[PDB]
Amino acid sequence: TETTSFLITKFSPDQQNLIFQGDGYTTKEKLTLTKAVKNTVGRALYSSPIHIWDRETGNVANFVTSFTFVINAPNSYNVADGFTFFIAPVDTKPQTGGGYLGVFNSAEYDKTTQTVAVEFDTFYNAAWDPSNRDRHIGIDVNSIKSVNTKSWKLQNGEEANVVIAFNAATNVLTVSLTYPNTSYTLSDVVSLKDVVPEWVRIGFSATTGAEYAAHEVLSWSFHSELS
Amino acid sequence: TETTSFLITKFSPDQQNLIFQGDGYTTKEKLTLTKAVKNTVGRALYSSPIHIWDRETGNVANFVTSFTFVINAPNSYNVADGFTFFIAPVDTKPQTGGGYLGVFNSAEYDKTTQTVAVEFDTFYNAAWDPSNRDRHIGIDVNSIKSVNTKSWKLQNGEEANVVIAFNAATNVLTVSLTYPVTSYTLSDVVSLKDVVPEWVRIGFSATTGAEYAAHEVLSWSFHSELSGT
Ligand SMILES: OC[C@H]1O[C@H](Oc2c[nH]c3ccc(Br)c(Cl)c23)[C@@H](O)[C@@H](O)[C@@H]1O
Ligand SMILES: OC[C@H]1O[C@H](Oc2c[nH]c3ccc(Br)c(Cl)c23)[C@@H](O)[C@@H](O)[C@@H]1O
Ligand SMILES: [Ca+2]
Ligand SMILES: [Ca+2]
Ligand SMILES: [Mn+2]
Ligand SMILES: [Mn+2]
Repeated sequence: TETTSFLITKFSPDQQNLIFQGDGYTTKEKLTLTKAVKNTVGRALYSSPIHIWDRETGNVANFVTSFTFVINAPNSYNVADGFTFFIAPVDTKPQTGGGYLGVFNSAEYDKTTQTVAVEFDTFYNAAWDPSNRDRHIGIDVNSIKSVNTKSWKLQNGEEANVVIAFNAATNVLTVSLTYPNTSYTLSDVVSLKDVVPEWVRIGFSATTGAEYAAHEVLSWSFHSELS
Repeated sequence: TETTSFLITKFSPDQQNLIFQGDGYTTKEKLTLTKAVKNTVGRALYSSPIHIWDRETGNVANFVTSFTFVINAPNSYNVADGFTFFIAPVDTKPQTGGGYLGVFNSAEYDKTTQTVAVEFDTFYNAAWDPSNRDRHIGIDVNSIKSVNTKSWKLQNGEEANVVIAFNAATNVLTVSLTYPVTSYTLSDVVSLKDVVPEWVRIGFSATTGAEYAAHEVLSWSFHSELSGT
């Protein structure tokens, strides 16, 4: 058995178990991935590599992460681009900004990205986003074009409680988002061992483009178990 | 409802609803995929594209195929490489030979291959095959390294009756082989709609490598039903 777990109830100014990229930084109880400014990207990774699957045994990890995030849009109707929770190679680095959310580079499947992300997408990108043009939760596998999405009403400035669980027996990745004032779930079968390397880093990403909003994380826990 | 169905109880020398690739051809009322010769490949596809899933609806077809095959190994202990029933893009062509069975090119997941195969694998390839080194039935998804396998004792020269069924309610692919030891069954979830295009061709592949055997099919039926709701 190999397990990794952590809990951050409130971020500190020197959150040394996080790796920051782009504009990500911790400040005043919060993890800020971006401020409400154009054309930016912020990411933060958990410091330790996580052992998500093993090939000798072929086993995959069960894991769960929960976190509370806030999107603060100065202009409530012009919100972009969103935020994600992601699983990527250990040396992951920010990818394209804007509608690509800092985690992918194309709406086509790219095996070299080796990334699974759960996106909370505030801006309709016509080339790939769901044609109903709603903001949406999505599950992304090596592409910005989600393999499954669920429409989602953003509550500007409200705390969103997210739980993301992966069941290694069924390859099922479940997402839930809850506001204090409304609940959304979304699941899909994800063959993690075919997507991400055996070791990964996990983290958050958020971006802005021509439209913008602040993206913040208030707390984060994670637990994986690999038999 | 969109359905594709066909039955061939015995192959004819001019089987025009099959597309042949490599060494495949029909003779003496059988489909021959390879003769007992080294380093070859032979495939046969049903002619018509088959509508296996639909994006607008998200629906996946239920389907069942059943066929009888024979492996005739001149050398009973040195058998290779095996045979498959496969689902692939409409323009599918033979892929790597030998232990790759003419359907895959790697033991790592390859999205672009877009192929599901059910393998009847007679030769232990150390780089990916089950480490007990048994001959084995396998379910292969974009890789020659099966997502799931079941040890299978080959009966040389004997007719093997195969049924492959896909339950679209559960995305469960089930394989059964029966020799009329005597029966083997293997199941796994296959997310077809993530792997193959909406339109597919189905067919058989067989290969030999440094070791060899004849791989033959004696009959084939298929039926898929894709719901429109
Ligand atoms: O922030 C939302 C969007 O901003 C940009 O797209 C544009 C939306 N309106 C525009 C107007 C002009 C120009 Br130039 C651009 Cl790139 C855009 C791009 O960065 C997109 O990737 C992003 O989704
Ligand atoms: O037909 C069975 C096998 O034949 C070849 O592997 C070998 C089996 N015995 C050998 C002996 C020598 C050499 Br060189 C090779 Cl490549 C082989 C290769 O073509 C394998 O891919 C295949 O599974
Ligand atoms: Ca978007
Ligand atoms: Ca083999
Ligand atoms: Mn999206
Ligand atoms: Mn095999």
